[PDB]
Amino acid sequence: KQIRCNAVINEDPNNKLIRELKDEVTRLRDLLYAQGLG
Amino acid sequence: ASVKVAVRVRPFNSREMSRDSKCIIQMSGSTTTIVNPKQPKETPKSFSFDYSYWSHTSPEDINYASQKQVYRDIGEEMLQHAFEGYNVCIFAYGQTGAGKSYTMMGKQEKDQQGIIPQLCEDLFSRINDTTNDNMSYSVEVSYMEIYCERVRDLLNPKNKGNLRVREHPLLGPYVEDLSKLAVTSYNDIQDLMDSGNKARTVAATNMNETSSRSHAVFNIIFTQKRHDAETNITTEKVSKISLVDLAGSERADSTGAKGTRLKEGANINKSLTTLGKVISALAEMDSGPNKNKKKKKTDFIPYRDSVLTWLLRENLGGNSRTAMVAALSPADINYDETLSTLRYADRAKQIRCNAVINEDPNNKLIRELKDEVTRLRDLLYAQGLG
Amino acid sequence: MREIVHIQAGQCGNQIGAKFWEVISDEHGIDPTGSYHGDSDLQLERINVYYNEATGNKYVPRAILVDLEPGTMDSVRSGPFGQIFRPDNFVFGQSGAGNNWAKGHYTEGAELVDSVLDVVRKESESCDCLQGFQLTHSLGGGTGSGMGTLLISKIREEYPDRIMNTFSVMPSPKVSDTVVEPYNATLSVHQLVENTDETYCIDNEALYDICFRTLKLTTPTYGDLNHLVSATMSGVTTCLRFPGQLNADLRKLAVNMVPFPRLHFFMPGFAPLTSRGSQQYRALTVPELTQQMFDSKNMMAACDPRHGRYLTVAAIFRGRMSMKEVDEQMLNVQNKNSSYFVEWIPNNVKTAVCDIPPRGLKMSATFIGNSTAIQELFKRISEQFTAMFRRKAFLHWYTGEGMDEMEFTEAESNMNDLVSEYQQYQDATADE
Amino acid sequence: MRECISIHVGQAGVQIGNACWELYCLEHGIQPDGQMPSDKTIGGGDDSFNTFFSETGAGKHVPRAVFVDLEPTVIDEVRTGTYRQLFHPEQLITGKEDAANNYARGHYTIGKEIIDLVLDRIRKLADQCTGLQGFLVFHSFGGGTGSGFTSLLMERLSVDYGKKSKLEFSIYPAPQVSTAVVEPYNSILTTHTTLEHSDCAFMVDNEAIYDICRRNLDIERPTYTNLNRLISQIVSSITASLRFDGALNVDLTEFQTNLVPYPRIHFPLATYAPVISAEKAYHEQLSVAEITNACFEPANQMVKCDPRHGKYMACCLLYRGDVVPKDVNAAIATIKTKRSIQFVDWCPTGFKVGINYQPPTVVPGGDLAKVQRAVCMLSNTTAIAEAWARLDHKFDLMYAKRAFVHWYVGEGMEEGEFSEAREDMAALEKDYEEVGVDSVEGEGEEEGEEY
Ligand SMILES: CC(=O)O[C@H]1C(=O)[C@@]2(C)[C@H]([C@H](OC(=O)c3ccccc3)[C@]3(O)C[C@H](OC(=O)[C@H](O)[C@@H](NC(=O)c4ccccc4)c4ccccc4)C(C)=C1C3(C)C)[C@]1(OC(C)=O)CO[C@@H]1C[C@@H]2O
Ligand SMILES: Nc1nc2c(ncn2[C@@H]2O[C@H](COP(=O)(O)OP(=O)(O)OP(=O)(O)O)[C@@H](O)[C@H]2O)c(=O)[nH]1
Ligand SMILES: Nc1ncnc2c1ncn2[C@@H]1O[C@H](COP(=O)(O)OP(=O)(O)NP(=O)(O)O)[C@@H](O)[C@H]1O
Ligand SMILES: Nc1nc2c(ncn2[C@@H]2O[C@H](COP(=O)(O)OP(=O)(O)O)[C@@H](O)[C@H]2O)c(=O)[nH]1
Ligand SMILES: [Mg+2]
Ligand SMILES: [Mg+2]
Repeated sequence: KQIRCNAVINEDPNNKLIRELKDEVTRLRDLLYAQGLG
Repeated sequence: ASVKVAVRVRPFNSREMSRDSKCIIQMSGSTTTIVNPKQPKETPKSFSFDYSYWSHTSPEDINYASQKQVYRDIGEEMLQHAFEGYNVCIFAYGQTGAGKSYTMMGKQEKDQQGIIPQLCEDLFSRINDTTNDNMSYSVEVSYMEIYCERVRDLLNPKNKGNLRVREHPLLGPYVEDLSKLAVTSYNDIQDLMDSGNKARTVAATNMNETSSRSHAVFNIIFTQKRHDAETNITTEKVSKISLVDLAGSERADSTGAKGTRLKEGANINKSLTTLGKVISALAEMDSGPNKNKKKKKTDFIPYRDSVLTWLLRENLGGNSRTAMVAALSPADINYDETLSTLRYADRAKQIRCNAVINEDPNNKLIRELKDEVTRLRDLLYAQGLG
Repeated sequence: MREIVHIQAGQCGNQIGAKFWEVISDEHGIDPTGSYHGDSDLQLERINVYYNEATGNKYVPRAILVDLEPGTMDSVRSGPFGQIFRPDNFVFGQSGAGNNWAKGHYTEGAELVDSVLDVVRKESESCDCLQGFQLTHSLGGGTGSGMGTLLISKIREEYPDRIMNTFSVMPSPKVSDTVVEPYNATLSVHQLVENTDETYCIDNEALYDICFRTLKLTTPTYGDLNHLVSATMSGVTTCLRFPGQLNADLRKLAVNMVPFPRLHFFMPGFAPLTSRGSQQYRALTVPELTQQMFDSKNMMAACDPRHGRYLTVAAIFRGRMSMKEVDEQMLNVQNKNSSYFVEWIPNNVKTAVCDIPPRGLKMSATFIGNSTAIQELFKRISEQFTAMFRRKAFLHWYTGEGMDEMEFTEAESNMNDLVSEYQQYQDATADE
Repeated sequence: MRECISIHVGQAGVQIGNACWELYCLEHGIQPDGQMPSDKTIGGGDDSFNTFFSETGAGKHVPRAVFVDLEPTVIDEVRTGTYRQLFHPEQLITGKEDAANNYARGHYTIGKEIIDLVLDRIRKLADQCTGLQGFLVFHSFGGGTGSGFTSLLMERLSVDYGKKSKLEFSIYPAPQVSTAVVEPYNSILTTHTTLEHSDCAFMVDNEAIYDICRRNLDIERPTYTNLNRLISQIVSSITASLRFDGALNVDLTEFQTNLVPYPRIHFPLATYAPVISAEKAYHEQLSVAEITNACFEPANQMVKCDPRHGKYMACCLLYRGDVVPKDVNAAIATIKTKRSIQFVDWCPTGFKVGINYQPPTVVPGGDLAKVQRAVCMLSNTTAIAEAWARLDHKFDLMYAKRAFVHWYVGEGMEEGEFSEAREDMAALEKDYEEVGVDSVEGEGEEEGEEY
């Protein structure tokens, strides 16, 4: 019963931190702009 | 930032006191006045420089500048900039027998030392007192010469050959297989400096008994390490101190060169002419794009015409904080030469620079994004959203 | 007494050199066996520029033939003038470069360069007063590019005060014969811009255009292209060998053509060229030679001079003629075409006149231009280079021989800086 | 001394070798018994070209060839035929059974005890050589010996010699016609070796050659002799550059330098242009432009694949005969302006050109006309992926049910090996799909700083 394994891709620490910080910056900037504080 | 400019007038030598001994240099504060010995009616043309030093009269207190005064004015500030995380350069200029070698190196067996001795002294001091459990420092030394458009290593004399000059895409020109050595104490760099000075090519001419035959570059790579648990920047600053002693322009009639000496003089004059051309142009272009308006279309600075300007591409412009120390002779007979130096020094005042602190680009982006997150969090919290 | 050492590398260099020695031997009346059978007494007066004397009243050319594939050497020996060369100067190995610049420069040529330099030293130490060297090779190939550059570097290290000439065939836009021409051309130019005093650009496209359009040939082979090139080589150094009303050594051309050290890439040309059937209509004189000299279609580099400006030009005439007519014609060419010459060089045309023409002609002349339009050619190579270096198209062959991406990047940067330096003076204004 | 060592493995290899050595003997004036009367009549010369033949003291010429097989039949046909006195008596034929369309039987079980003799004789031939250039290995996919034993031999040669080039001519299985039920297993098993241990693999397909023979030569009922003669002409065209003089000579290293962008893409197609009958040789000019155009026609390809479905990454044109450079340049310029022929954007140059003076020869009893000009084109392109994909499908259709598998495991293999080979094949196919893609639009995404 050979079943699908799927790859074992995970996060790269530097790229992970960069992506998460960029997303957080975008979210906070959007929140500021929505309320007229940017 | 702009190129710092210092000028320094020296006393008589035997050749000048044997012949006519009338001075033409006068000085006051930060202003230097030349007077034409052939035209006493003409205006005493004057130049303004960031620093001016008068070593003509040893015992007098009328603005006399010893070796220490020059160091505290220029080298201390440049070493402070080095600790701030900036690449810095100090390079000498002028004609033959004016004081380049003395100013940069001086005489070791005296209380009259050059910029390089006192700079390494003060650096070794500052790393010694500021040493801590978490703070640490490392320093490495190298010393090269350009003899006949061929780079030679001074620290290791057994190399006996011309090294190869390469171009890193990001860091610019460099010298391959350059014997950079690690040092830990002032005795070590003293030994390296004495070995290098013994290794340099020096020959005697009529203008100078120990005229230099090759440009020389002394490079100190300095690294500060700040390691702590939280995320403290490890090996944060990496600065390069470049101390450059150039050979001086020569005239065959006064120098009396023949054979190998004349060819060495010809190569030296070629390199200095290329350097002067590069200095003039960095100047005009900057001043323009700076005053003119801001087109920035295209300006070609001929760095590649000589190896000297090629190795010093980042110091004469771009990523470095650079200072130019011009040497001046007082004798009337040398007038047509001295004015030329001053003229180029004036143009060196116009050149600008763009230096920035070094870091890993990934860590740069991470720090910048973290700062942006902190700023946005503070803004949201202040306004009642965060 | 001024004397030249001649070096040949690769197939193209060897074949051009063979044709060149045929032409020169004809000019000096040298039999293929080496004996002299001339008529004029001025043929032997300066024979020692190119030839050494040998015991049986014979003359041996001062030539060095170099390759890594033996076959080309055989094609030289089994030819009309194969026996003229001394066999000790045929330097070759085995396992040719295979169109790989790395093999020619670093791996294979590094072993044979010592032998070639030994023969060069032997030929140069017997010279009374050496003037310079001249090398014929192809930039778009293997052993030619690599070993020519290596020999040039070594010789400039050994003989810095001497002249280094170079006749290079560089890649054309349309006519392509190997897949990796841009890599070899870029690295070769990176070496040449540093280590050479003069470099004459030659393009197969321009030579085919001359053969088709001017000479009206229907089946041009490589022999005719070698013929044109060899005529140019002889025209360059005419003035060392024969008297004239106004001499011009190689150093005079170098001084008057090169304003700054890195701009020494020259566009060559020759006149007259009459197509064997229209010569009965054209009257030969200095104005006709000048008209054909500056014509765009007559240039040998496939770069239109009308797309730039002439930094400098040099014209060397051969034949009995008046200096007044020559000076007036050059002056007229300057003033009428006022927009194709820089304004910060007054009188940027050099003139030389030699008394003795070629054997079959009453008049002749050669042209050495130095213009910014040459930048176009370099730009082309750079474009192709990028198109193959972004994806690393064939890089493993070069990196297996002991190279890295650093060398490719620095060569590309040097070529781009050279292009910018030429482009600095191209546009008008600037002035005074 | 541009010397080459030929290795023929299996029935297809031996028969192609018969054709090749007939052609070589006729080109050089060598008789079937090894003597060359031309030197005796003239008094001496270079006609004993060292590329293929080694000269002894007595004047005999022994070829630099090595035949290998596990059936005595195919080479016993050669030991008693016309050319019995040409080859050295040592022919390396195992007096046992055959691999039986089984990769395992020829690689693991019976390929041993014959491999040592083969490498010993190859060593003896290589020691006689000065400036050896490479090996030319002839074999067949889908056979037992030609796949497994070629795998083992290539592995051992890559271990021993290392730097010498190893070119490979092989018969790929056709899309529709086949001569065995277990072709896909053997082909997929031997791809794993020919990918790593070879330097350049030329593939030919029998359906394509039959179509060419039917359409061009007007042969309604061809046999293997005609296909072998065509392949012999192609190999002679490849190797002519290091046997005769020419305007532009292309050695075996220039081949690999110009036609192989990356190490895993060394599978070019091959075509021969002036394939025409004697009757139709008239009513035709046979100029350079015509043959250069005919090389690019999809109908004339020797592998059943359409170049119009892919992109050309490299081309190498080798001309023979009364040819001059200007016509070659004009033909290349004409081809570059056609829209149906697409080149990858990362290869602006595209073309390698070689010219040789020696015109092609005519074999008595053949079917190709005597011509003054000829060209052989070799094209590294991406259409070849199609020729692999079909085979992959076939393999799957048998491996889902494990048909014919116990024969392979009974001879010293295990099941997982099959899977491994299949995975490798996918990777190779993926690589082609990655190299034919156009560079991303303005490869540095976009740009344009200040001024
Ligand atoms: C009536 C007559 O004499 O005929 C001419 C002739 O018809 C023309 C067309 C000749 C002729 O040249 C060609 O046809 C030709 C073909 C392909 C490539 C180059 C030339 C000529 O072949 C070439 C030959 O030239 C020479 O002999 C020069 O000295 C020349 N030497 C050689 O070509 C040469 C040939 C074989 C062996 C050694 C030398 C030379 C030129 C410059 C510098 C040194 C030497 C000449 C006078 C002619 C012919 C014979 C038809 C021309 O020759 C040159 C380049 O000087 C081509 O245009 C010129 C001008 C002439 O009018
Ligand atoms: N073009 C061509 N193909 C051939 C020839 N002989 C055999 N083949 C092909 O080879 C394939 C079979 O593999 P073989 O070469 O017979 O394998 P083998 O050499 O017999 O090895 P064993 O199977 O162990 O006997 C068939 O599909 C044929 O199409 C030939 O003479 N010319
Ligand atoms: N400010 C100064 N005060 C006292 N002595 C000085 C001063 N400047 C230079 N000298 C001396 O004057 C001479 C000239 O200085 P020196 O450094 O040799 O010039 P130089 O340019 O380095 N020599 P050269 O290599 O030919 O250019 C030396 O003997 C110095 O010691
Ligand atoms: N003018 C001329 N060009 C040639 C000749 N032979 C080859 N070439 C050019 O040289 C290039 C090939 O370079 P090649 O000589 O093979 O380089 P090498 O292998 O290092 O010797 C091609 O682009 C040709 O255009 C010739 O006889 N005359
Ligand atoms: Mg000094
Ligand atoms: Mg069989």
